[PDB]
Amino acid sequence: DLKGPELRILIVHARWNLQAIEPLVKGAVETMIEKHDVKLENIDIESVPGSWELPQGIRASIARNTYDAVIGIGVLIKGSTMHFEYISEAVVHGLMRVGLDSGVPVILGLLTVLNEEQALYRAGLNGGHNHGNDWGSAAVEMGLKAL
Amino acid sequence: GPNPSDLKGPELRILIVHARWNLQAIEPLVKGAVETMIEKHDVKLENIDIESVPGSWELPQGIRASIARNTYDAVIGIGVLIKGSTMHFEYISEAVVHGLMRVGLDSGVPVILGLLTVLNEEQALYRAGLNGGHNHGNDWGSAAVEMGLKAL
Amino acid sequence: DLKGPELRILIVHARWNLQAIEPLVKGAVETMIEKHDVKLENIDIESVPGSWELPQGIRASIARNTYDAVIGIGVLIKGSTMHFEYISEAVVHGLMRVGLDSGVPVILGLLTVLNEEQALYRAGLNGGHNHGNDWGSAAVEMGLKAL
Amino acid sequence: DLKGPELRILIVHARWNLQAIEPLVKGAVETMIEKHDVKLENIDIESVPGSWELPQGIRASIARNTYDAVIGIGVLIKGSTMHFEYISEAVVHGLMRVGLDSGVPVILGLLTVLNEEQALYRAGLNGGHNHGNDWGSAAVEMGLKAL
Amino acid sequence: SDLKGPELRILIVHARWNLQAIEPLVKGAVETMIEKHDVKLENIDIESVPGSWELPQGIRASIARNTYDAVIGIGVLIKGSTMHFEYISEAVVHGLMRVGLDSGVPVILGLLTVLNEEQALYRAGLNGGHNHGNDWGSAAVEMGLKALY
Ligand SMILES: O=C(O)CCc1nc2c(=O)[nH]c(=O)[nH]c2n(C[C@H](O)[C@H](O)[C@H](O)CO)c1=O
Ligand SMILES: O=C(O)CCc1nc2c(=O)[nH]c(=O)[nH]c2n(C[C@H](O)[C@H](O)[C@H](O)CO)c1=O
Ligand SMILES: O=C(O)CCc1nc2c(=O)[nH]c(=O)[nH]c2n(C[C@H](O)[C@H](O)[C@H](O)CO)c1=O
Ligand SMILES: O=C(O)CCc1nc2c(=O)[nH]c(=O)[nH]c2n(C[C@H](O)[C@H](O)[C@H](O)CO)c1=O
Ligand SMILES: O=C(O)CCc1nc2c(=O)[nH]c(=O)[nH]c2n(C[C@H](O)[C@H](O)[C@H](O)CO)c1=O
Repeated sequence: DLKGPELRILIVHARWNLQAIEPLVKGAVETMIEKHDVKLENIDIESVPGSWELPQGIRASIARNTYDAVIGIGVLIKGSTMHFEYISEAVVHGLMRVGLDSGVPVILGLLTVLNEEQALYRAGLNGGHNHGNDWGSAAVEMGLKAL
Repeated sequence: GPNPSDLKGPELRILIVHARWNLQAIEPLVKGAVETMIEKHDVKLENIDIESVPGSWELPQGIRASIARNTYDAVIGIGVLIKGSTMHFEYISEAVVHGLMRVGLDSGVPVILGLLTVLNEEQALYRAGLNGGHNHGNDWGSAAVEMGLKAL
Repeated sequence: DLKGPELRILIVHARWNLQAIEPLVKGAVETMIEKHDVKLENIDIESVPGSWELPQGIRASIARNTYDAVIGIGVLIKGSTMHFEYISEAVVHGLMRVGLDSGVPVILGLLTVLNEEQALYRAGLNGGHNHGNDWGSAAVEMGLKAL
Repeated sequence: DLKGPELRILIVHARWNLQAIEPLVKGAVETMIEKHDVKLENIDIESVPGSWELPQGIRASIARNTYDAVIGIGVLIKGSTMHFEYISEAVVHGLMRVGLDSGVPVILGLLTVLNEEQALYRAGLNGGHNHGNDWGSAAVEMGLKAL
Repeated sequence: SDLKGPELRILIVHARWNLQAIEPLVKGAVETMIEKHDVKLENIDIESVPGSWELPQGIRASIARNTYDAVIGIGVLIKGSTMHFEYISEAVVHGLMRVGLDSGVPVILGLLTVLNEEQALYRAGLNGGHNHGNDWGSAAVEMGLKALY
């Protein structure tokens, strides 16, 4: 039972596919507060237009304030072009780079799905499990293991 | 779908670098991005630099050279890559996307992705606002503004 | 036929798919000790939530203490979405970066499999060969060649 | 159009699939001279064994002399193995990196084709358009815009 | 490459997986440098690592200790039942390129990424095939010389 009452957590989420995003953020937040004793005031929630802006939004923010862990949340859905494949690959490498450059743990809350249904399912709707909960716990653990 | 903001950035300086391959698709995109920033975000026509480079490959290099000279709050890279008979499409696309992300992370300047990676001309025009489609350039204009302001 | 009684080895493993993980960590440890004379107290074993946290957990750890070699262990199983493909590529690139940035050898103990059975087989179950043993020996060898 | 009489241009080309390389190099050189007023003596032409050496050859050369733009030319043809895929991806990333690290424009004159015919076609043979011409103009334009 | 490099120092790092294919490759590279380029046997260091994954790391370690004019990374990756082959191949190739560009020392790609044993042995000069190690040897010499001059 890892508890982190003094942890400061940053959550940056995109706004594309908001119906999937919200449940995810909510799940992450609730899990941190109700199961890890993270204080609501210690959780900054910011947003960016799309998943492409995620790495950049996170970099800008951890350069201004101090956080123990960050969760980047976005939802990319495969469309008719190759856009999905290239953005996904670039965003994932980007998130990894910002975390390794900064030394701050960056939790991956990015869904790269084939359709809307797959995303809602992983957001806890239609019988699925909310992955945001798993992300919230990972943030806490990684924040503590960094001291 | 997208979800842009109301935000006004009258003091923002925005740079737009676009390639010149597949111009019929490029113009509508640039125009949409410009009009949106001005008409919906109060960005000033004089505060918007527009430069061009031959193809999408030059996009990351052109942007890097330009943000080294002047000061911008946000940059929009615009290009259109269409799948051809070889594997060129795949490798250029991957390298350019990686490149744009690197330039933005190295410089700290927000780089908005206005790159279309399509299978045919039709898909490009559709995303440029023609034949009943939605002009993506608009979304890009709003993204530039939002990111420029959040970089304070 | 290399012995490394003075080597300090770090092992960071994820916790997703633990049935596959344990045998792998165990085989790596036993091999180092029993065939390479590595000392039980010279082996640190840490864990992180998932494979994504692997590169970050390793970077944080080799920045605190001094190790001669590190072994990153995790198991990624292909699911219904593209997540598997993007996390795999990013983690592998990430582990290579940490090793090249630090000068500390990073042994790849990441299994990227299509299903659970393939992972267990490579962990020594159902008639397979435990790959953790090979990773144990590789850690020792690289630890020594780094002087 | 654009004229660059004072521009210094470097051309590094591989030697695999020479029958396709030559027309490309020639077309690029002629275009720069005849349409952009670049001076023949201001154009260095070097070669490396294969496309893999391209990024390294260019890096070495631009560290020695001063150029306004570089053109990397090579031809990779898909074979029976996956070699083609991995080298292609690595070389293309390498070229972009060398250009971004140095600040010197690097023009992509790499053909990644499925067969010999596709390469000859893009080199101006069998009714096709020589791509070397486009690369020559790009080098000139980027050299000037770098001032 | 009709080039001669009698003063060149060459490093060869090879993995040990699929040794039956590795050996002919290493041997062909060495013989070619010596017999056709006048490289001196004592100027050629040969080191090994467990697998292809360790190649970039072994090379980086070595070129930080001694001085070489060119390096040849040799390894054989064969496609198996999992995705391992695809991800390791990609990471090792990027890794070798990075080590060469970071250090300024030319790195010759002697990595085979094949679908089966036969393809590897063929490219190693067996069963009527051409030994690719020879081309790598010549490439190493040429790039070493062009880095000095
Ligand atoms: O499928 C595609 O890639 C095309 C449509 C699209 N989709 C998404 C998305 O699904 N999720 C997302 O999170 N974003 C999507 N975006 C936006 C992208 O992150 C970025 O904000 C813009 O490129 C401007 O820089 C999209 O444009
Ligand atoms: O399909 C291919 O890749 C071949 C044709 C081609 N297409 C484009 C394009 O579609 N969009 C683009 O934006 N560019 C294309 N280019 C050009 C390329 O970005 C670059 O300017 C040159 O390689 C020289 O540096 C192309 O050459
Ligand atoms: O298949 C997928 O990629 C989706 C499910 C999933 N699987 C794994 C896994 O298989 N192995 C793993 O080792 N991890 C998996 N994870 C977790 C992931 O490493 C990380 O902990 C979070 O993304 C937040 O940073 C997963 O979420
Ligand atoms: O399909 C393959 O990749 C195998 C055959 C091969 N082809 C080429 C090529 O087609 N073009 C090329 O330009 N090069 C090819 N090379 C050589 C490669 O760039 C490099 O010089 C060597 O790996 C040693 O460093 C090749 O080896
Ligand atoms: O196909 C796979 O990737 C699975 C089996 C496997 N194969 C090779 C190989 O074929 N060649 C190789 O050269 N190596 C292989 N390795 C080992 C790998 O380079 C590394 O030494 C370990 O991961 C520990 O760091 C393998 O594990």
